[PDB]
Amino acid sequence: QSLFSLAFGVGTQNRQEAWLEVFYALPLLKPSSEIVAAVAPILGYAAGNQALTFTSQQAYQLADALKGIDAAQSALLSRLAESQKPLVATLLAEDAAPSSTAEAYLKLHLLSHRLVKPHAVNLSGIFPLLPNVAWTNIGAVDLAELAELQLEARLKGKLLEVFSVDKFPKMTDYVVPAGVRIADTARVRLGAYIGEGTTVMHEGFVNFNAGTEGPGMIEGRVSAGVFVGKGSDLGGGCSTMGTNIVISVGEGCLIGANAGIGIPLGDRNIVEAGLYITAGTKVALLDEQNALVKVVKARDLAGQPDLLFRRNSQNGAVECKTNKTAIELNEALHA
Amino acid sequence: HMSQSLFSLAFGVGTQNRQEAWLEVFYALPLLKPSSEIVAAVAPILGYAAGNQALTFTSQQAYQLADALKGIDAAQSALLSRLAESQKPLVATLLAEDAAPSSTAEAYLKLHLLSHRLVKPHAVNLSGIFPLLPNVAWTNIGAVDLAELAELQLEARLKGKLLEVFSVDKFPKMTDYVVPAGVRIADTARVRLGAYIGEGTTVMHEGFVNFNAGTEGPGMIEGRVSAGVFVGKGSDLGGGCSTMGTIVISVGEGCLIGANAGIGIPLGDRNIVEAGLYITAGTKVALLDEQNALVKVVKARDLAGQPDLLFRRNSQNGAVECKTNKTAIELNEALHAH
Amino acid sequence: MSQSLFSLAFGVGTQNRQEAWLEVFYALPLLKPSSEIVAAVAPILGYAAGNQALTFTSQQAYQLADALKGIDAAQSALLSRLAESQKPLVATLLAEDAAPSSTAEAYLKLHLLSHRLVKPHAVNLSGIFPLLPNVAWTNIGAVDLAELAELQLEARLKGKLLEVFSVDKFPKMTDYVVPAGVRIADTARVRLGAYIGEGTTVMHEGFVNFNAGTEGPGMIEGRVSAGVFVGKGSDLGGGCSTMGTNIVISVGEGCLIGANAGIGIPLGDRNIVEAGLYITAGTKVALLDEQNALVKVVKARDLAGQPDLLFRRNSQNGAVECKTNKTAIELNEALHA
Ligand SMILES: CC(C)(COP(=O)(O)OP(=O)(O)OC[C@H]1O[C@@H](n2cnc3c(N)ncnc32)[C@H](O)[C@@H]1OP(=O)(O)O)[C@@H](O)C(=O)NCCC(=O)NCCS
Ligand SMILES: CC(C)(COP(=O)(O)OP(=O)(O)OC[C@H]1O[C@@H](n2cnc3c(N)ncnc32)[C@H](O)[C@@H]1OP(=O)(O)O)[C@@H](O)C(=O)NCCC(=O)NCCS
Ligand SMILES: CC(C)(COP(=O)(O)OP(=O)(O)OC[C@H]1O[C@@H](n2cnc3c(N)ncnc32)[C@H](O)[C@@H]1OP(=O)(O)O)[C@@H](O)C(=O)NCCC(=O)NCCS
Repeated sequence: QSLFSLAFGVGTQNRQEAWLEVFYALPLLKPSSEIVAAVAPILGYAAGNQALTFTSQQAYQLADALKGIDAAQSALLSRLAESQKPLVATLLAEDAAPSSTAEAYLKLHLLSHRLVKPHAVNLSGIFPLLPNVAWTNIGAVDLAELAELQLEARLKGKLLEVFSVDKFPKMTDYVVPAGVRIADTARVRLGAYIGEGTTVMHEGFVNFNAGTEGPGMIEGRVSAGVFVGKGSDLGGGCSTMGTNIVISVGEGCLIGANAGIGIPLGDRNIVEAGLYITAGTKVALLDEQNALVKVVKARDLAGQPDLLFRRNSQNGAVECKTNKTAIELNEALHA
Repeated sequence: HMSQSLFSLAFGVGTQNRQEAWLEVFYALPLLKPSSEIVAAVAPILGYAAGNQALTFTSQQAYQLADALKGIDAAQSALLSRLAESQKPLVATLLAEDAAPSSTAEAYLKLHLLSHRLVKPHAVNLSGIFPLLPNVAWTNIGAVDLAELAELQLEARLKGKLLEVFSVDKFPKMTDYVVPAGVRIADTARVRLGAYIGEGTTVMHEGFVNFNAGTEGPGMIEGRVSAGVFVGKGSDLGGGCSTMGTIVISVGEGCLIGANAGIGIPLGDRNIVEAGLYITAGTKVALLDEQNALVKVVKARDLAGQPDLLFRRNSQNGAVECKTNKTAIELNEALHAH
Repeated sequence: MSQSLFSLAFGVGTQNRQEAWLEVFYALPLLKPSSEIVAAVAPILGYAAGNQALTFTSQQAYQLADALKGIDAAQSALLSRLAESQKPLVATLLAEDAAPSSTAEAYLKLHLLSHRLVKPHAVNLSGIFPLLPNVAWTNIGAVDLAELAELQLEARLKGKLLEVFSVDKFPKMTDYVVPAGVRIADTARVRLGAYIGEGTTVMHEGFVNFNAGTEGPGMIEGRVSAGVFVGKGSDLGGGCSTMGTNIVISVGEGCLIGANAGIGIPLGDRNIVEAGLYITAGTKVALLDEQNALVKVVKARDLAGQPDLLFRRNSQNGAVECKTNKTAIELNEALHA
């Protein structure tokens, strides 16, 4: 049939031939049947979701087969043929729970290349498929081999720098999508979706299966599964709750420095610097005269546009200011 | 008028992309107010007529310049000798005046001046700098143009290596150009070129200092110093505190901004902000005399620049308070005197 | 009378142009090394007594590897590798856990912490700061600050970069050790001397100072200051703060410190601190019984160390409250015991 995706990767394996990591230069969403046909026989692809290793020699064949069908992929395989490191071609018939490390990595590539958006792809059971790895200046290094390599570097007056020890590498070591800034790339995980015109500042962080439509200024934390709409700004040190109700931020929102949200934010919401709006926070909802409409749980204001959340600096009450009348607010609360 | 006495000059080695756009320039020994002797020796070889200039120059010219400066400035001469061997492209940037920058090379020089501490935040004209500072991939092999990156990432992978991309931004990190004396910076990813880190300052891991910002020194920085924010002598910014971006926010001498707190106003000398409190410009504050009685309720904004304030949030009634050691008459004078 | 040592380790390190030690790396540090090891090794090193950082030669390295052949295979193998080294070697033999007296020793004690051979507060780190020189931590390793500018220039001349990722007295831990069963998202944020317990994951916003850390397991996404130890199964939410240092702050077992919150007191077991709340020691808290009636207004300091407390700020009246599943009578007894 029509495949969901395919990509030709170069990766790394440990001493026991386990896959630590795979890099895909040119992943494809819904590749053309012409490409799949030409490639399927050579790789030994029958059906379903497969991570198929292949050889330098098979690389040259595949390069030739795709000459004249897709120039881009052919030139990639031609480079892949000179590779010292092992090769995998992962071909996915369906968008399903991943079954291999190679597939898990491809699906995170699809997100970070912006082929698919957060929540558009199945990442169920990915965690056991992503091995904990030492991310170093020489690449991924298995934790069982690391101490030895660290010693040998020191003997030569050198340093094996270990900049991360984790199941997810940092995105920019695999892709930097167009029209994006990321001040400290240590803080954006492979699998993050950084929309065009987004700038993630130093205090900003974006988990996998999360990100920004773009444009936007991210200076706080976007947790797994959180997606931030168009033109929204997250101030320095702000928090977006993780972990059911998914957290999102709408369009044109402003989340203040050091503040936080545990509810989904509707469009053009503002949260005061320093304010943490928890799902069960009891909020004094105010109409456009700043008169109490009623006290509600923050959870119940989820998705409503044009709210300003603030903590009253004289009586300590968390207040939600609107430009709507009481009868309007009550209507919104019940539909 | 004829050729002047310059604002700055520096000999730099930088990096260009395939279309010869400058990504980046490194100046080892930048000069504030260089002597007329240095300029007179160098100008004819560089072809510097007047004003503010980013003049590319050759290896041969580098030797010529080293010779001309021999016996005028030993340091500069020696640098030019080294520069003459370089593989990378050279630029001499001579600025007659401190004006809005007109080139990437000039932009980079002005950020160096700040980070070498030759000038302080706000003393230098940085207007319109963003469009001169191209977005670049800062990698372990240096600056790399974004259109050239994906290719280079592939080639490293094919050799079993990694092209590490530690930052994608218009500003590189300062310490890849300068580490000024008497300074600690725990995670250097968090101090931009253009930051001024004063002697005896320590920037901890959670600390951050933008361009055109920083510390007099000494001090402990563990929160975020936004662009244009200067922190006096002996002031401490607690872990994860915030200073608001952008009128001008500053911090006086001897302040303590609590962990996870924040300021949207200039804090006068010896102010204290309680851990967890965000003092917003429009925050309504209970100003209290000694004896802790209410003087009026003011906007935090009207307390800007006042010394010896303690800011706190009453833990029993939620009121943001400013405690003072002053009478109602004293406070009246401090807030309203002409 | 020569003793039975607190610690010993063979290190390879880096010196500046004035032969001052910037840094030492210990591959396999020993806690309470056997008398058999100390006896084979001491005459070659010239160890006499006490706490000693003893430099040694490549030839001495071979001798030591030969002496420990058939006593401790691992140490012998290490010494054989050290014999090939281009960098200078030191053997640090510590008779006692005492205030450190050398850069070599200060580094060993932090190694002991990070290998998890000892726990935070179990080791004497008194006066350590003067022993740990401020160093530029680069991609080529430790560099003296007086030599750095020159090396920065030379890299630029070759179109390369001398990356300078930290300028500090403490390097990052993972450049020395990655202990088993641990995840650290951004390793710039865990210092040598951190104790990161098995099953701990330190996310990107997490930070752990020296002489601090986690029993394990747990999720650390906030700041663990020096001298702060966090019990089994406790979660520190994103950007939470743990006050620095005379009450020593600690977090008990099974606690939840919310995102952007903070503690200036020790937290007893199974405590919860609402997201965004900072609880300082002088913070006045409304202590509520299992029926949510006011029992008493107390300073948070006096609730420190009690189990099963939920700290929250009342979103309607601004009062910092502490909720419990105990009666007024049980609570008053705890405040008076
Ligand atoms: C919440 C926020 C948006 C409100 O500011 P605002 O409404 O735009 O501007 P103002 O301060 O003029 O608001 C008007 C009134 O609210 C009052 N006010 C503001 N915050 C208050 C509070 N927490 N409690 C009581 N009154 C408050 C002001 O004093 C003023 O009173 P007035 O009507 O008697 O003049 C702002 O204070 C804030 O927190 N912004 C966050 C920005 C940020 O953190 N990051 C962006 C990138 S740095
Ligand atoms: C704001 C701060 C300075 C107040 O503490 P302080 O003035 O040093 O000393 P205390 O805590 O003893 O204050 C004295 C009184 O005020 C009370 N108090 C303190 N904070 C209060 C609050 N927020 N609401 C009501 N009462 C409070 C104390 O209970 C005590 O009451 P008492 O007069 O009945 O005995 C402090 O709590 C703080 O937040 N410091 C920030 C440090 C930090 O975050 N980082 C530094 C880097 S390690
Ligand atoms: C404080 C906290 C623990 C309370 O949550 P909870 O008790 O488990 O769940 P609930 O929301 O049902 O709380 C129960 C009651 O408290 C109320 N409540 C919660 N916070 C309140 C507040 N600050 N002021 C007043 N009421 C509050 C709820 O409305 C609810 O009221 P009800 O009994 O009238 O229906 C939670 O809000 C919190 O801060 N969690 C921190 C988690 C975090 O930041 N990170 C975890 C790692 S991702």
